[PDB]
Amino acid sequence: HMKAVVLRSFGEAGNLKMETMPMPRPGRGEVLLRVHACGVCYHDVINRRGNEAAGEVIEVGPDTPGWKTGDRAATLQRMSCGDCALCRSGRNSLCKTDNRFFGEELPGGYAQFMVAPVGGLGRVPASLPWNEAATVCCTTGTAVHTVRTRGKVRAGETVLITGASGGVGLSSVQLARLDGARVIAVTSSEAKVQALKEAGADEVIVSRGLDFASDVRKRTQGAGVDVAVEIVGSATFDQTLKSMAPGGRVVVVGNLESGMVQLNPGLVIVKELEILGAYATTQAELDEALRLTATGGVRQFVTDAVPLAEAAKAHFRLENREVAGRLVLVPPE
Amino acid sequence: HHHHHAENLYFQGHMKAVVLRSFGEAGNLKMETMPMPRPGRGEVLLRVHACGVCYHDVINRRGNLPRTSVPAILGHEAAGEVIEVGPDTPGWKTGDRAATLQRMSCGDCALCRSGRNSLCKTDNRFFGEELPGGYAQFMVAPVGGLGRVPASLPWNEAATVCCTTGTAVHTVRTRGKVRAGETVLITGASGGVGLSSVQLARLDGARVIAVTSSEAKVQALKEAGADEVIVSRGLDFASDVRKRTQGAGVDVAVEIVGSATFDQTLKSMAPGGRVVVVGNLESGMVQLNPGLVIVKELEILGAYATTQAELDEALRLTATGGVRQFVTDAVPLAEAAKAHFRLENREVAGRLVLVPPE
Ligand SMILES: [Zn+2]
Ligand SMILES: [Zn+2]
Ligand SMILES: [Zn+2]
Ligand SMILES: [Zn+2]
Repeated sequence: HMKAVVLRSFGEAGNLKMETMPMPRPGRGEVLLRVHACGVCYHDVINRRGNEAAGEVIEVGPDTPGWKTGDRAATLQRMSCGDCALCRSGRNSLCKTDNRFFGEELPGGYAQFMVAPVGGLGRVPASLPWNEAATVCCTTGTAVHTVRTRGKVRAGETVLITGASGGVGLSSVQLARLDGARVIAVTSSEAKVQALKEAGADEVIVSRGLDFASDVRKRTQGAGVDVAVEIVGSATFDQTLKSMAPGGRVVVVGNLESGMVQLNPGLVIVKELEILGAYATTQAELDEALRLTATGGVRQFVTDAVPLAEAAKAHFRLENREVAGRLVLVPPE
Repeated sequence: HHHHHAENLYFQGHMKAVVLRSFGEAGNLKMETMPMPRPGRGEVLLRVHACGVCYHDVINRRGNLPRTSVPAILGHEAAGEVIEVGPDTPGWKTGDRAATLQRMSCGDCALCRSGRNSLCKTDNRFFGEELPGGYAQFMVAPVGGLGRVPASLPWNEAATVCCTTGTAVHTVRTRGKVRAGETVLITGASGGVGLSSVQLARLDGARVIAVTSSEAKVQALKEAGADEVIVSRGLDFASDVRKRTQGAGVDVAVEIVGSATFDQTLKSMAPGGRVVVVGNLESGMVQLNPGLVIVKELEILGAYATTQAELDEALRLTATGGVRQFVTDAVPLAEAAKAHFRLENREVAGRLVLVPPE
């Protein structure tokens, strides 16, 4: 047997039912994990309507060479098949052969136990506390795919980050600076200014999302930034494109839920801007994200740890924007 | 000082040229007798045999280009003959065949050194705006803004290459990087840029799917190298492409129309596809949906202007036949007003050319 939180009917935050469930058994090329912590990012609130954890390896399944008992591991969000045309090409976030996503087709991490294939796990260094390790893939893990893999930030470039207050934002500020770039952060609240500074931001602009283009210009000596991390949800797109320098790059990341944004094709044309989608974290990207966390080059900002039984209270605090940071669910022993 | 006996330089005096002395209606264009320009250091004097009429010229004529100033000689799509060179013109001699770009480029800033001449800010002078255009028998041109016309290419066809096949090279190759085997979606394929893009894509070993508004514009696009053609105003072709592509989508899309077809273009893209945006005919804004760009990791690339190398290549493609030129009517220079009227009222399908008198 095994204790877990289950959702059988979409709707309200209180529908997350603590059902006693059976323990899963790993198949060929799979492993059983004892969940020590599991983060709640707003994508789960989206899944709570109709539209990220870490633990110890206790039982290894057949055809699992690299892994043993007691090994530390953290899970991605999207499973990725091995050898397709896009995987061998490095475009693992677009594979359709194995589109399995944790918390959906594969049992989520709201359980004391869970199984995961080999390719969907990243080794967690021994230095990492479990709470912080469970919030890496959807913060720093997304930062690696956005800042490095897709955006390809280079030392000597200036990066704009809209909606910089958040899991992906604060990790993108750190990583972009760690790779030798200057960081201009845009936030909506004065309170989030000091955090962005402590995270390494060279400039922090407080804007509702319709007036910062000029300030980003004055701060770049009229040149404009080379890269933009567009974290949708703040109504900032028009000002972002105007903040770009000629040939600048805009890497779009965020949730599907946010409405359509204001696009002026003229700006893209005459400035030859590159708007790039950035989606899923790769196993290699997660391994790097976990290292950068152990290293100290990219921190985590855990607001509070919550018992797994209180999963309904977690989604409520996250639904009403009554939290600043990333909450974690700890299953009982 | 500097006395000479050259009869040809002495004859170089006055010239015929369409002059615009007040921005406004097409009728403000009037042939006049102007003094010939003199080429200076790094410049070249051209004997214009033809100048393409680009709708850009219409906007310019109305005063909607801020840096243009009356009196003005319009036109940026000129093809002519080098009759005189100034000092520091090592690659250019009298008798050479040249065609002007749209705008200049300094060649020294980081952007220029990177091949991004379209984005140069230090020298953004346009032909027919800050410096005189091709609506005339002669014009001066910095060597940096000239492309070479093969001897096998007539003037009329050459005077319409920059703003069609020239743009196609920049869009399809330099920016789009279309590779043989990919499926290419082209909107507004029936236009000047579209027709050149269709040919250039089919020439690069790619399957071309054209989307035209005209119902009976298919016989040309098909003959132009298009494997598939779709008739649509721009709101219902997305599903038709997914049907003609076995539900896979397209690898790259050449968005010439812009806002009118953009939302459907995106939905028509395969995972990891890239949209190369070059035009926005209706000047309308777009409601971009982030989810489709993210989940599929799509790329939206802008393409602007043409470089000296791209025009040399575009001109070469027309002389060889890889990308034909569809010149409707050749019009005397003195009838520039009539040309704009035709172009404004959409009463023409193809490219118009102004031929200066001898
Ligand atoms: Zn997550
Ligand atoms: Zn795959
Ligand atoms: Zn330059
Ligand atoms: Zn033009």
